[PDB]
Amino acid sequence: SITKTELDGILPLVARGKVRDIYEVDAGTLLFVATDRISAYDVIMENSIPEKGILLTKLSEFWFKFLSNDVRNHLVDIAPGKTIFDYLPAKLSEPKYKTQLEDRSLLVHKHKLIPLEVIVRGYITGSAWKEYVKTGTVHGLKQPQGLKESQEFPEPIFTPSTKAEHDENISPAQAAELVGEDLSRRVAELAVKLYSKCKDYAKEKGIIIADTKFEFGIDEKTNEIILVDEVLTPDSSRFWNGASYKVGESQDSYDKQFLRDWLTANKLNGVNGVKMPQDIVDRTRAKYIEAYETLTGSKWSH
Ligand SMILES: N[C@@H](CC(=O)O)C(=O)O
Ligand SMILES: N[C@@H](CC(=O)O)C(=O)O
Ligand SMILES: N[C@@H](CC(=O)O)C(=O)O
Repeated sequence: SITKTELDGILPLVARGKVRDIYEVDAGTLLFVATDRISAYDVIMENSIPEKGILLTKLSEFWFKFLSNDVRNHLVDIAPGKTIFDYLPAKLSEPKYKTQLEDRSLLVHKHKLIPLEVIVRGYITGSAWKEYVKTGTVHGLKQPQGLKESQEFPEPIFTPSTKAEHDENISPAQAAELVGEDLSRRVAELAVKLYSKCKDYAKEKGIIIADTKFEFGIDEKTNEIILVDEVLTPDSSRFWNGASYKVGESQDSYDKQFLRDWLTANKLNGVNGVKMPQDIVDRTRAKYIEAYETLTGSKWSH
């Protein structure tokens, strides 16, 4: 596994998030390195899931292509017969660095950020369900009465959040205050379009994507909106097994239930520095491979 990248200053670090290590390539370009780190109950595990970051990078490359005629993205075009390493300083091709970067890294253009977590919900679950049970609203938005847990909304809904800085669920009106009325409306409409297309596809493959979180940027030189993070993975979305879907109850987490159940059984939920046992690592890894193969139609290792 690649847990924490160590590039010895060859590129400056921009950020280390829960999963991605982000480096600055040059004035206009970033390198997004998806590590094998995994979180549960909003803490990072001590150890990693081998090749998780490769699988999730590739899954997202699949979705960018799937959506190529629907939305611009931040990827830098890599010329035919070249690799990312041709676009990086020579030292990063040395074995000690190439091993940390190969297959899990994306070269991306910097863009003007739109500072919103653009969540679209197709189904009522998570924090939305919690709110709804108490007050009959979702992100302050009035909902129909009688929704059951995990039920589909009449139409998928834009339900923005800030970024922590935990994240705060906000209304569309607040999003308009933050980023502008016109821009927020356009972001909302686009995100719902992208979500619906991908949710429908995934459902025919057997996975219900209950919700997903996008991040967008803008081209100030055209007003165009651009995806500025990778999309539609189990880290950015709530995946459920479609065959087992049943309203009125919670769904197993497609990706993380095995891990969550182990943590819960040991009173380790929310605890930092927790090493997952090998059987939990292996099974979680296998579940990422199954997600990847199911959604992309490609084979991981054959
Ligand atoms: N999605 C993770 C959230 C986290 O632990 O950061 C979970 O399934 O519990
Ligand atoms: N590759 C373009 C985006 C696009 O092709 O739509 C860019 O990096 O800005
Ligand atoms: N109509 C918006 C502009 C935007 O789309 O950001 C406003 O100035 O509030």
